[PDB]
Amino acid sequence: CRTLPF
Amino acid sequence: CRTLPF
Amino acid sequence: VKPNYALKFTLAGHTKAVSSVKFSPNGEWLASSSADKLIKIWGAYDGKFEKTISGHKLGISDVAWSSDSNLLVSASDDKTLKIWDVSSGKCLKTLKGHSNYVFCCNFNPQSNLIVSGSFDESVRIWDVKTGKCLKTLPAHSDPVSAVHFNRDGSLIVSSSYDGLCRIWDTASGQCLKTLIDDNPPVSFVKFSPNGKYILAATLDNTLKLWDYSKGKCLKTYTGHKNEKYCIFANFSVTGGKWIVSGSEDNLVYIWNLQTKEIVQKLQGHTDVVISTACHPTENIIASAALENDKTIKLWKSDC
Amino acid sequence: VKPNYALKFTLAGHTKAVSSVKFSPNGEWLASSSADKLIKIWGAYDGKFEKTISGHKLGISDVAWSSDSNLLVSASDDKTLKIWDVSSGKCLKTLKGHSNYVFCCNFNPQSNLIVSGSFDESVRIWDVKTGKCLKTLPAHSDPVSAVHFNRDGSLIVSSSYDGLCRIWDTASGQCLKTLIDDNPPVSFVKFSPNGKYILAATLDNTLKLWDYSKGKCLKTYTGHKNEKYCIFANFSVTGGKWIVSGSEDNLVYIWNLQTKEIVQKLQGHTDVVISTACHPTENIIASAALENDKTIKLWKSDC
Repeated sequence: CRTLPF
Repeated sequence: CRTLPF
Repeated sequence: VKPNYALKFTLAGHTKAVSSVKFSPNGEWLASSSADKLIKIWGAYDGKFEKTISGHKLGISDVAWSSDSNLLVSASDDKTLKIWDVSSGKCLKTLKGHSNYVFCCNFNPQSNLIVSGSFDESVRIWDVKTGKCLKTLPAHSDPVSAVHFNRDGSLIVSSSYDGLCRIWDTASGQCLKTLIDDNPPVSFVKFSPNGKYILAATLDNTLKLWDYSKGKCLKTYTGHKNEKYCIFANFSVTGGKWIVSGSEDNLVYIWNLQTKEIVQKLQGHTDVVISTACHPTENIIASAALENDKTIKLWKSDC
Repeated sequence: VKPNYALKFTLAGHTKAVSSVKFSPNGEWLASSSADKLIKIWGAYDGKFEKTISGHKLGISDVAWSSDSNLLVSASDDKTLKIWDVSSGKCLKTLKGHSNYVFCCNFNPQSNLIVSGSFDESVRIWDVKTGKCLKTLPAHSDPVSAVHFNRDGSLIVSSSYDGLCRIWDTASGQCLKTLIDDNPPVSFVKFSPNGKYILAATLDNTLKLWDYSKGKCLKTYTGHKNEKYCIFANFSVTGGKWIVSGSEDNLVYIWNLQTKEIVQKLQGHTDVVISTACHPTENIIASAALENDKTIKLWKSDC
């Protein structure tokens, strides 16, 4: 899920 | 031109 | 379905016949060119006069917008095209090289090129940034009535009083095909928004939708009067899918694209409707007429 | 020599973060994918919204175009890829097989194959025409952040949070090379246009240019911020030779490929610029940003 960090 | 016939 | 275009504004100001109206790609302005040597800018939605743009020495037959709505190009009887900054009105470049009246013009989508067609029978491709002629195509054997880029800029289509319509490869200048001997002069040509069809006007009161890939006529639209002038036609795609054209009987004609039946005739002008144009997002038509009229009318529909 | 990219359009419409923008190979379209489960299509030169494409059940992390500009493929959290007819908006195929969400995708130049990478840690190669999986490559030991075909589709380069980039032979699915000093997570990789080099981003605020033959690092670009997101980078080749990348400080970064100097930063976005893309023929950049911005910006440079 590209829009989420780490 | 354009606005002249034929 | 049928539309319901109703008159909303009549725009007065040109002192001679008007030759071409075009909406800016951002939907904000309408530009008009005229035999009076002027370009005028109008608000697309209210009709309000915005500015006059001058510099040509003779009448102007065509006008066209760059894709970012910041530039105009005009084709004039003074044998030049001019590129204009719309906000300042200043002439950025004068495009010299045609040996006779310049009749028609268009940016490519990228707007790094301009194509022009002239009574000198040639099509020319010009660099917007420098104003240099990049290529001269010996396109036809009679005045060239229309030039248009397809939606990705890789094709140019041209039309001429010689009876021919030809498609050109932008990059190389080479002719890719001809859609033809007499050929009831071809007075107007442009690509469909999807690049597959070409709409062509012949001076026998006929419009035709051509499948460019197969070279076959798919639709024929009649009813209007077109024997003498190079009239602009359009696809209308914001609401119902129509064909729109001016007409020598002073009416705007709107056909159902698929069934070819007339769905509306717009009444009001008092001379030949030489030019029509369709707003890029709203169901708005601009129409413009010759010497007895000299006005631009805006029409609005709910569909 | 340094570029002068200026803002031309801001494209609003996505209702969650934007995850990927790509220009069509014919240059006429920008496609955008988003956490809002939607693909939007935009005109590359006037910014004009064209259509929304829907069908995925969860958010979309990537999108890519077939070489003829007629097909799109999307990678989604619903664990599928979908093949879209751009003209009609219809889903032509749904590509099932990944066991976790799909992060990245690309057509090969022939556009008969699709490559994909997933959190399930595998790379998959699909048949466009049938929608069937041809090969599953056990490519990595952590989420696959990027996949890319070289200039003729003979090779695939992948990257992963595991710290590696691997180069695969497409026909066999066998691994050719594994570029390895340290192993910070690799967040993006792609081939150069000539296929000789690969550009790889690691989550230590670093971009690197590798010679694929010798497996040697030729350049490092830094000064941007990249520690959390898989941000797209690009070779800009239409004017000056640049590297272009988003950044977690809400800026678009541009470097001289050769000197590695930051030659322009593009202000505007109000959240992480997760995605950038370079037009195939014009000096135009598209950028896009995460949930507190949700917009796409088109930028243009004279060089």
